[PDB]
Amino acid sequence: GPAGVSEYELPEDPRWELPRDRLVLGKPLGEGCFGQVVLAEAIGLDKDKPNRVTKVAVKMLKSDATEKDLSDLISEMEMMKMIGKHKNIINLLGACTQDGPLYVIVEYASKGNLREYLQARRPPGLEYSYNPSHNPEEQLSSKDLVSCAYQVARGMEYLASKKCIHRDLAARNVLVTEDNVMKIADFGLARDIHHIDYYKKTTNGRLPVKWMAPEALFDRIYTHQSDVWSFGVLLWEIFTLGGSPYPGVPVEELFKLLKEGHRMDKPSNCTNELYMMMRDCWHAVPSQRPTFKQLVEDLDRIVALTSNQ
Ligand SMILES: *CCC(=O)Nc1ccc2c(-c3cccc4ncc(-c5cnn(CCN6CCOCC6)c5)nc34)cn(C)c2c1
Repeated sequence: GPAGVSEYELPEDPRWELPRDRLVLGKPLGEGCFGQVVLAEAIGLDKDKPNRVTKVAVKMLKSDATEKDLSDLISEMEMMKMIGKHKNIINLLGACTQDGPLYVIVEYASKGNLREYLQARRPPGLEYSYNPSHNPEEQLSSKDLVSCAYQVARGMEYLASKKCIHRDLAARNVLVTEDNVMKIADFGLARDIHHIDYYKKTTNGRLPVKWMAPEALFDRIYTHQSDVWSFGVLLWEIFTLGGSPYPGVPVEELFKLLKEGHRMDKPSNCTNELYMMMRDCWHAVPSQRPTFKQLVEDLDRIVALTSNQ
């Protein structure tokens, strides 16, 4: 019977389609752009091991979704296919387009987003703000922190090689897996064709204008060079263990300040070398910023020289 049949033509790709009875839905992972994200166990996700279970994240479409929401979730999924797999991005694993509501299945990152992961690992004392976690975890070593940055840079280098511009690279858009692998999220989202509201917070209270390069702020120009600017902000987030950028600065003053040369001060626990890397990412002139290729090479060297003691 036609009950529950989509009015739309959802694209069935036999390489990726999973019968939804292979998903055992589990705990909520929060509200995404298009609907709930839910942890699930997938049976037989790898057709070579039909009797094994893999934990996955299931992106669903909310019941009151618009046609644009549906189109946007399909577009993200097809973009992930074209971009292909990398260790440091959230990868596509499958989809359910038949016999029920649309699900897009991606890799599960059990430790959640990087900002709250780092906040929960703040040690006491003078160099960081307080630890807000009631389940605090062991502090990371200096090498772990640089390694976090290296992994994100490696993921962005891959995405840039595939001509993918992220446009909102921030610690809240990096997720951390059970094995502490950093994975960039939301890289496949299509760009809004409408102008954005600079003063509208995200559902988690963030103001994305604080990650925008000046040419994105002023003229809405987004390039790989503006993603490098954002990476500089993400570096500052890492070495403040989840800090909020531009403390005390009202957002409507930000472009004026950046234009006059204002940049964030160095975090208390941050080498001169990594601060110089942040500042280079924040070159006013887009052509003068490093590339992700260069950032990867430099972070590789710095990781190797940085103590894990
Ligand atoms: C429109 C913008 C938007 O909503 N983006 C968005 C992107 C990704 C999202 C996830 C998500 C996706 C893929 C994998 C994944 N794995 C895990 C989690 C996750 C969420 N919360 N946790 C638990 C974190 N705690 C931390 C403390 O200790 C216990 C674990 C894991 N999320 C994803 C989910 N949402 C809502 C996304 C939105």
